[PDB]
Amino acid sequence: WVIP
Amino acid sequence: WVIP
Amino acid sequence: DSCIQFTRHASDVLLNLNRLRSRDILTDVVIVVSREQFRAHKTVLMACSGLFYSIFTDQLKCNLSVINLDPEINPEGFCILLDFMYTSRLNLREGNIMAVMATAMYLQMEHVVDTCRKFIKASE
Amino acid sequence: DSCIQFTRHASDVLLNLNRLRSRDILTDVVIVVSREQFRAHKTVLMACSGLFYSIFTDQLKCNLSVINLDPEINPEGFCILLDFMYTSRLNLREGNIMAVMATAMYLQMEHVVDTCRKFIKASE
Ligand SMILES: N#Cc1c(Cl)ncnc1Nc1ccc2c(c1)CC(=O)N2
Ligand SMILES: N#Cc1c(Cl)ncnc1Nc1ccc2c(c1)CC(=O)N2
Ligand SMILES: [Cl-]
Ligand SMILES: [Cl-]
Ligand SMILES: [Cl-]
Ligand SMILES: [Cl-]
Repeated sequence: WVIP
Repeated sequence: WVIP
Repeated sequence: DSCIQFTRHASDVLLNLNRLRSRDILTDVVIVVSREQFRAHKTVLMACSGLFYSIFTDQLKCNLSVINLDPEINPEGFCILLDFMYTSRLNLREGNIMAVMATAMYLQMEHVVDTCRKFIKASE
Repeated sequence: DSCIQFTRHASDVLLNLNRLRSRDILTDVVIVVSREQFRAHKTVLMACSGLFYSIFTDQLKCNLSVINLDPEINPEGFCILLDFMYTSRLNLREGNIMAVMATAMYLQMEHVVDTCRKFIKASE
């Protein structure tokens, strides 16, 4: 999971 | 396009 | 093999599937979550959820145009997960995390359940 | 928005759509290319090809279960492009490049046409  |  | 790969292909396919959903193009099922209804593509649902994969591979349920979810399922939680299925983006907030996690457990979406558990553990 | 994103989601969806295709699960069209037939999902075809997007948004053609391609289309070229649609992987070879490029032009798959042009220009 990432900060897009 | 890339070499996968 | 000796194939070449187009990096953005999978993302572009998903963007177009979401565009078709938004325009109600070739949607083939309505998911009923208490008073709310959500139109979708069976193949996308199966590709994202262990529960839908089970439902639409069933010899009788594969032909249904309406699927009614358990009355305990929160419509907003379902809406957030349906958006995630079609975009890879999860709108996870303090106010919805419990509903999102419960819905993801029911839908059998392991990666979502994982980030919800991690975000909850960080706040305790 | 304040969304989080699951990097592998789009790729995982496409992998599952290819698995459904391989098992002939919820495929809703057969593409006929001279003596050969290819089962697929209309939504995936539309999401990858300008030609299929046009065909399946047509008020009459959207309901067809069989689509016959132009007799000039090479079945192997179509097979390579259909595999690319479901995997992001293009099996581009000296022996098939002309057929692949012609098929991609017909199907309106701009990125494929682009790499074919580039690979051809490098060999002249
Ligand atoms: N459609 C399809 C499909 C196929 Cl073909 N093969 C394998 N899994 C499929 N989908 C599916 C099954 C289980 C789960 C998910 C998706 C996400 C998750 O957390 N659990
Ligand atoms: N399905 C869908 C779709 C939608 Cl909804 N919006 C916009 N394009 C869509 N698909 C589509 C149209 C044109 C082309 C491609 C795909 C690849 C390419 O080279 N040309
Ligand atoms: Cl029904
Ligand atoms: Cl997930
Ligand atoms: Cl027909
Ligand atoms: Cl393309």
